[PDB]
Amino acid sequence: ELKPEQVEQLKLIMSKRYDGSQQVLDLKGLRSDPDLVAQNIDVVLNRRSCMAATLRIIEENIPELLSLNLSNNRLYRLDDMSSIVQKAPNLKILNLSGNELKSERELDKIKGLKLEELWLDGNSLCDTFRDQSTYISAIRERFPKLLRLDGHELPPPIAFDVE
Amino acid sequence: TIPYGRKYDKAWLLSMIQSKCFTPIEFHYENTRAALKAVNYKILDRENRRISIIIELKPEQVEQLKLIMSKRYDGSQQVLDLKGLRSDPDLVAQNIDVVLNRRSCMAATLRIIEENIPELLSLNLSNNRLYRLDDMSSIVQKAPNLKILNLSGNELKSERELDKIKGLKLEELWLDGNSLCDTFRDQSTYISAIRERFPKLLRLDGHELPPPIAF
Repeated sequence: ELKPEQVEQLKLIMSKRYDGSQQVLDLKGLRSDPDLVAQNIDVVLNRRSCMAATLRIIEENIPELLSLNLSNNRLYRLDDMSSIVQKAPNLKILNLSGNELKSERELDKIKGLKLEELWLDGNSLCDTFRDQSTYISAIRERFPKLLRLDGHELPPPIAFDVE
Repeated sequence: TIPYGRKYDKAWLLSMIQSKCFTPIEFHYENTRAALKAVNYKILDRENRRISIIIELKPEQVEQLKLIMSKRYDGSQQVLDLKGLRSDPDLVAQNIDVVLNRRSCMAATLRIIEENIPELLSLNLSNNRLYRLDDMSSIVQKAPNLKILNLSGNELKSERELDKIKGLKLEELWLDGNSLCDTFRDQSTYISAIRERFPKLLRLDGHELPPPIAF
């Protein structure tokens, strides 16, 4: 566990990485963060307790959060951040690229998020599909309201039962 | 402690103590030793000796927990009763200690609910010595359709503990029996405090609540 002093430091570093205007929290490669490294604080987000401390700080400080970038954090399983639907209710953009997610099922653990944009490129789960087509389906399955995927805009959801 | 307890088959010992006195406290046998202290010197061996009373989960187990939870589920009303889970007969019998006030266990349970009872409407977690509601903040994610939550008889000291689960669109709630209750002076303040976290609430501790009077 991070001592109170360290949590305050993390709080500070996250605060520096938060863009009130865009309402984006950039937690990319958090481990190798300069300030964190400088003060010898090792935040390993793919470790329960750390994702927890991080999430608590998001819950208690930027509840209105809309965009969260967790790219490049060796995240291999999303269940450790499942309570996020609870903490960042308003979240609508999530960047999970460059992590170590081997399957798209990992996404069932955060299924409650009403994501409009998501990134998964850089995850081995990617070379698990054979065509951008199946891939998009598999993913829209968890987030139907998804508007953009991996940077590319997506065709408005074709509902079969129209009239 | 129960001197010369080993000299006695837990089954008979356990049933006899109860018979005059019921659930384990992480027991173990040391050498010859193994409404309660009221049992001291009350039981008798057939040898005319009186029994003195000096006062992770491996898969197959989860399968068992999942199973007991299964028995506790009433698909008719969609209600999972996990009241006093720790002392569940079967779990006890099978030697499985499920302490819900412990993250890891609250997790395993919440996982089983997520994977097997997505439509769950009512969940009873009373008498589980819970004092930390943050171990189930993911409840909102795992039990999307929860509308009834019974937390009575636990050890929640403050209403703020509820903040960890504000997202649940509860319609009915039970806090009755928590020290947080003797923290309020009047029922009127308590009600309003609770509604802060659950504006759609309709029933609290069994009673119906007046509709909200918006201004």
